[PDB]
Amino acid sequence: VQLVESGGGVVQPGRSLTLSCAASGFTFSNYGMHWVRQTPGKGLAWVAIIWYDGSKTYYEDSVKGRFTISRDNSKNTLYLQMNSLRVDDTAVYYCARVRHSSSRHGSAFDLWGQGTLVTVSS
Amino acid sequence: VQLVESGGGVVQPGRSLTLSCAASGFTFSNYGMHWVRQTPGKGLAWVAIIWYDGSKTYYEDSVKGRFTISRDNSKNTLYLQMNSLRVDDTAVYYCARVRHSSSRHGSAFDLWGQGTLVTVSS
Amino acid sequence: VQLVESGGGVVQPGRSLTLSCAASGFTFSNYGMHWVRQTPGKGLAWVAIIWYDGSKTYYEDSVKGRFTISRDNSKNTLYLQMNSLRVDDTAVYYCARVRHSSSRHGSAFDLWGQGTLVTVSS
Amino acid sequence: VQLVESGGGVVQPGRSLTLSCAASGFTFSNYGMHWVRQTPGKGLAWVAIIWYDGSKTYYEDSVKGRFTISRDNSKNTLYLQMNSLRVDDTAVYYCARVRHSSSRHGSAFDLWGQGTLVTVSS
Amino acid sequence: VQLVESGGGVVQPGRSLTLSCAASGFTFSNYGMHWVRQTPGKGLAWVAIIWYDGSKTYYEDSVKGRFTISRDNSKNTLYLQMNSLRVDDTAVYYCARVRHSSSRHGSAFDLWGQGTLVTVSS
Amino acid sequence: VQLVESGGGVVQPGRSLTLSCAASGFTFSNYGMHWVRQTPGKGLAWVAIIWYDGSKTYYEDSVKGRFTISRDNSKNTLYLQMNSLRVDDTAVYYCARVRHSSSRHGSAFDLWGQGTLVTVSS
Amino acid sequence: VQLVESGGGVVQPGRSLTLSCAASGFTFSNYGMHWVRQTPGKGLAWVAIIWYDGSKTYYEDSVKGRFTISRDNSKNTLYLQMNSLRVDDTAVYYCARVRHSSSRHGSAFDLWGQGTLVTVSS
Amino acid sequence: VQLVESGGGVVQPGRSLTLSCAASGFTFSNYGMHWVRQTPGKGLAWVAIIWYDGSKTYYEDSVKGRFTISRDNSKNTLYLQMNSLRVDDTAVYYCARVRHSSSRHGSAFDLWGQGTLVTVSS
Amino acid sequence: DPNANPNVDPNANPNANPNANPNANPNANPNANPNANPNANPNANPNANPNANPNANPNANPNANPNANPNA
Amino acid sequence: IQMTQSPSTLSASVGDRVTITCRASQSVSTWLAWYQQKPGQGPKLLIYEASSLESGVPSRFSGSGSGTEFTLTISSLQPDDFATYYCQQYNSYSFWTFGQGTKVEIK
Amino acid sequence: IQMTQSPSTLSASVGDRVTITCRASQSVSTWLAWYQQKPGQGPKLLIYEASSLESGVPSRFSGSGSGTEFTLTISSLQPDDFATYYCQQYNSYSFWTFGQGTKVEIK
Amino acid sequence: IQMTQSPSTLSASVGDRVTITCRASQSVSTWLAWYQQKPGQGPKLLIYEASSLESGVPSRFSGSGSGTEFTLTISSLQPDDFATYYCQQYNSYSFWTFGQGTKVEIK
Amino acid sequence: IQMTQSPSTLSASVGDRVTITCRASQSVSTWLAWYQQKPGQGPKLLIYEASSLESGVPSRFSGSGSGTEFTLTISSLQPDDFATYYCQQYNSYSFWTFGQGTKVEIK
Amino acid sequence: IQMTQSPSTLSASVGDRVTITCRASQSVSTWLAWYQQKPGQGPKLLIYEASSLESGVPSRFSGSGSGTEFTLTISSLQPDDFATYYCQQYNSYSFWTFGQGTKVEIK
Repeated sequence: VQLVESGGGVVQPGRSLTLSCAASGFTFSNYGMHWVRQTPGKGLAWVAIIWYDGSKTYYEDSVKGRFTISRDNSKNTLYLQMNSLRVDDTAVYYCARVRHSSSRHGSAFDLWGQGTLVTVSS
Repeated sequence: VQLVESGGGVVQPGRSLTLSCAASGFTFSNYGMHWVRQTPGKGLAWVAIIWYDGSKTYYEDSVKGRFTISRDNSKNTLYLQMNSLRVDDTAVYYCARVRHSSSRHGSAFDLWGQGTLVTVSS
Repeated sequence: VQLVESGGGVVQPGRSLTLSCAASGFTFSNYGMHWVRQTPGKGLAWVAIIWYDGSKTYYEDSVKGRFTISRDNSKNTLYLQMNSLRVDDTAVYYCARVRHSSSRHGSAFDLWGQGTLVTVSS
Repeated sequence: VQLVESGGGVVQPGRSLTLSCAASGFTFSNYGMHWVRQTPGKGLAWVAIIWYDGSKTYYEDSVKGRFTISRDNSKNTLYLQMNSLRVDDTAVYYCARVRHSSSRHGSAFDLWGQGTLVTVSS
Repeated sequence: VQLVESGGGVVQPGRSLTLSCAASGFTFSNYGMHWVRQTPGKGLAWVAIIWYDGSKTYYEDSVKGRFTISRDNSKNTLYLQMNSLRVDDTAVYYCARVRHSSSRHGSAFDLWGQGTLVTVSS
Repeated sequence: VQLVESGGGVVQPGRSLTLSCAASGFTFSNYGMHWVRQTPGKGLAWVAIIWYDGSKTYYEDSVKGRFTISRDNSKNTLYLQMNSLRVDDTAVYYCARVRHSSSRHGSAFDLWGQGTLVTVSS
Repeated sequence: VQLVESGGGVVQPGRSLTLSCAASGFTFSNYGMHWVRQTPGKGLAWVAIIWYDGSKTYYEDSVKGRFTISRDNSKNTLYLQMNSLRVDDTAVYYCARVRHSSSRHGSAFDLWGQGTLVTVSS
Repeated sequence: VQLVESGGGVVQPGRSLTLSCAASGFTFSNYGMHWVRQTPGKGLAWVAIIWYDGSKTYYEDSVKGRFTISRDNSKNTLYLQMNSLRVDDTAVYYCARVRHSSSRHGSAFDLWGQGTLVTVSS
Repeated sequence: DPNANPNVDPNANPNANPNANPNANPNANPNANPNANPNANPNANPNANPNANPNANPNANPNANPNANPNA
Repeated sequence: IQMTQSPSTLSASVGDRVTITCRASQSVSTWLAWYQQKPGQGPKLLIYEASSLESGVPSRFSGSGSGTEFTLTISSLQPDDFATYYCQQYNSYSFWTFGQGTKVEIK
Repeated sequence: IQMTQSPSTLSASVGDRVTITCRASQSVSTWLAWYQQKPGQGPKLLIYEASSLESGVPSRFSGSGSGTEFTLTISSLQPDDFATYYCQQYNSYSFWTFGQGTKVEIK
Repeated sequence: IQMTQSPSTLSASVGDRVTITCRASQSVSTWLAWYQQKPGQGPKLLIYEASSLESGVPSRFSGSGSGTEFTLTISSLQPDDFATYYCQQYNSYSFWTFGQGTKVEIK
Repeated sequence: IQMTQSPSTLSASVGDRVTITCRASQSVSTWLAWYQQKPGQGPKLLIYEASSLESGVPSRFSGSGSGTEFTLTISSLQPDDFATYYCQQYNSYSFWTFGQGTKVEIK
Repeated sequence: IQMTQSPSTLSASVGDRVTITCRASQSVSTWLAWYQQKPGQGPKLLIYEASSLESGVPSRFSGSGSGTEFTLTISSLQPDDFATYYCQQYNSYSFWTFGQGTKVEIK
């Protein structure tokens, strides 16, 4: 049960950077995933959700229209494509796997990756 | 975000007319929708509601059994089909989107179309 | 708009008999329904209530633990599984539909069935 | 019907302790429940009430801001989370079920538990 | 606990002004609240009363029909809509909370706000 | 502030007739009301009183057990259901509103209705 | 118009015996009541009076401090509890109703119960 | 329509055993099958499911990673490769065919095999 | 004064009595209120409920889907 | 809540005036409904909340009252309206209970 | 509302008549309940609304009174009815308070 | 539930203070919304829950009230605030109903 | 989702009436099935979706229920109906589980 | 829903008892989860649904609460359990929001 991020680095404001999240050891195509930011000095903040098929996605209000989350069930990977980055968006990005739940109300995020630092500065 | 109606016109009493309502620029398969009349010389009047899936539907008591409302989530389109139109039913028809509410009690109609004119006369 | 029951007959004391109630002509999943007896030589007596979901059920104090009312919105059907019948329960059983009320205090029974005769004797 | 608590033990002054109260054999989400102490050498004393939803709550004048009662209707439990315990709070804590009353003035406690001993000392 | 008003200012005679009163630190939906004037050169004078639910209101004989007191339990506020203002109504308005009382006769005004100044002049 | 009654007519002796009283322009659920006759050739005469809640009623000595008085606070109505009429009941029935008074002794009838003629004859 | 006593019997000196008195056929909440004893060989003797609310009570000098009179207007009952009964209290206890009077001085006893025999002996 | 299995027997713990399930008389490639155990002294227990093509499989939590279910549509045959058997795993293994359903929520197991014996001991 | 009319004083004030305890009445009936509207609540949230189970629905129709694309 | 009706049997002729009295053992406020059950059929609601008329009910039927005393008045009895009338109460915290039923017969 | 009971401890024999008096500091109308707590167990309801019996309680127990004077009378004390009895009041605008409780001991 | 607004016509000038009042025939709690329909267009939400502001609406508009009395207040009338303002209620078990609307004209 | 069946053993004779009760620890909607396993054979479906009948099953078998309480009713027991009956649930997001199974024996 | 925690920093030693309080601005029913993020790693689930325990987590961790008051109680603080704990809510119609994090420090 392994979940590894990638794609981090340093970019200038307004430039586009794309992340990936390679899953390992479990059926990736069976779970809905989240992306969660951690800006030091604050707690975790949610970013996007992907609905196990690509059919439904929901974003935070501050990233709507700039972040495009998509998944690839064939290679067990996620993708959070960022466009028009700002100095606000520098944080550590985590993947989250939604726990299996015997209901219709979802569940917490059991498996979290190690995160890759995204730095936006000039 | 854009919401425009169509399909209006002039028909004789007792005939059938169908309206369509194309929604664009937003996730249509997530919102419950309405139809609203505006008779000149009167206020706005509610007509029907569709429950985000086609699962549940309520009508005004004066149009029960004559109006059918149904939605096509794949094409982002509403349909209110009129049967046995009367002289009363001459008004302007608007689609109304139910606002997102962080509760179980719904919300107001935020995004309204430009409306279409339906005239019933002999 | 019709509401018809079935499942009556003659059973010996202590045996279990199950009643059904098929609803037609209206949206059945929106109404909380009741079961009402009519013992000859007595007036109508209330039996059980089902709360529009199966979430809440209340019974008359004389049938608690022997009667189980459950509904099936998928087939528009009620059920009142009667266990451990006694000679008292020989009565005609009616279905009742609770009227819509613009409040939280409930309303009277507008739609009544035709009654199925249950006889418990040796 | 049965009403059994747990979570007792010995804690030092200033620490926090949480009690639980599992209800079995009856519908728990319909009854507003209480918590009652019993200090040896003194009579019973009321502690808190929960209003059948968690919507409304009331406490004894000497435990406001130190005791928090909340209920979980999905699992049929109570929780009287005790904070800032003192040597005064050495007592046995009972649960109580409010009897059904055909009025608006409530009724007495009809179902009591066996109590858990909570000792605060150093 | 605290009780702070707002919405004051200067308006011309005959204009309409809306006052607000936000309550914090206690369960606001539990207490019936009052509005009290303070005209310099005269003692305090009562204005209205709200009955913990909005069900019952009673006004001063000189402001009946020009003042509307209403409360919102969800956002913990009070409102006193003042219509047809006159030069006499220049006074500081206070919020008051009715003390809990173990009887059917109410109690005094214990928690008072800091008051807002309403001036009507030409 | 308008008070109108209804339900008059001519009925043969021994029959049951129900009067009514409609209240508008004031909070009807705050005042206790009366019913008063005016028989031509004689002065007024009190008939019944309702105590703002339906808790207490009182009647003239000559109509006890035949006239019942009751009020619907939700619909702002009064009812004087008259049973077993005689020829002596030929009169005009008024509604009377008891004026607010700052004591424990009541006040005179301040607002009177217009009156409905009830005639009993063979 | 019926007033029935109960609760009589035989007790040893020094014990405590309580009596009951039910009223029916008239509104019990609107009348003050008396208890009157009848010792064979002696005339009627007053014992206690209840002031229509329990607000005021008065006792005979011979039973002050040992007799309690109280009424329950919700069930239309009277309660005269006798503590430390003596041999001289052997008599028949009647309930008396004070008739309506159009003054502030009261009136005679209108309705009397059949009475219950209470005897004290060794 | 027949479902016959084989490949059972007796093996020591820690070894590997392979079961088979030959289907005949129907289009085996159209059906998602199950494996079901029956241990005497206990009811049936589900084991694995195969999703009509090999895309998805789900196992009971106690056999995850030790039981590998697979199918071969060209030979109309299931395969449950068992690895690291324990004394718990002795039971009778049944194949189950999922009944055709006109929905998306599955159906019951209509066709069952004759069962095969898998015994593990030292 | 033992002798004083212990009746109700029918000529009393039958009005609303504005000075009544306007507080919350902490001793009330905290129960289910069985006679409550057992209906569909037409004004319920008709939206999408974003916080719903985004998982795989392990119990779904594993059959062949006879109405599938019969072309190339 | 014990609910009783009087008179138990009410003889009346076509075009006469009919009043049926329903008494409740406790205060049921305005929560009360009136029914009508012709022989061999199921009862049909006529009046709800003790005053309002159900849709489709003829205007002849009317009801009034509050507290514990309710009456149902038929202004003009028709040949249709000869049936057994039942009285129901549904208070706030009380369950639904029905009266014994008065039978209206031709005179 | 402070509730006190007298006597604190009374001894009675099998079949004897027992009266326990509960006195309220202020009028509690008729809202009052009597409990029974055998040692080491949880108290069980006996009488609610100061007169009515809780279902399952033998008709032996009885209670009467209103205002500020209340009593609980055991008509014929049984070998099972030797325990501590508590008095509770729940007025409309008052909170629930319990009396100290009287212990019934075998003579 | 019938909603009526007064005044039906409200003359005002630029920079004035405007209050439009909506009254509900039955208690609608806090569930109420205000719209703005310039002629020839479709109405746009301004206030929901009777107090909040829809995103993008200028801070001039504000609303207050609960129960059956409501009021929409404009702190400073602008050149483009001359349009018909409507009132809506969406209670618990009540359907959506609109008021007749008030028209604001130049003075 | 723990499934329990009661009574575990039910003695009955030919031509009698047999009802077997299946209870689910959580609400399983209407997704439930009933099986019958004669000794030494493989179980065969009887009822699916908790109400419908499998093709070819005799019309004697019938079932009803929804939520947590399910029952199976045999109108006329037959000499080939003496076998073990199992209860299965397949809820939306829950996996398939079985009850312990009741054995219907010859009286 | 704005989510807050208390205390911001908590000092404790090995073998002590630690309680961390999470308070919700709005009712979140029982939907809540507690995480634990050691420095430089990714947070790991500890408690889901605010009461149940995730598989593999030691039985030391426990939680309780419903509505707007939640607590996480550690019966025996180990040298392993010195890390920051986060409070998350996922209500019915609300999105996911986290608390500010309380750091458990060595004393």
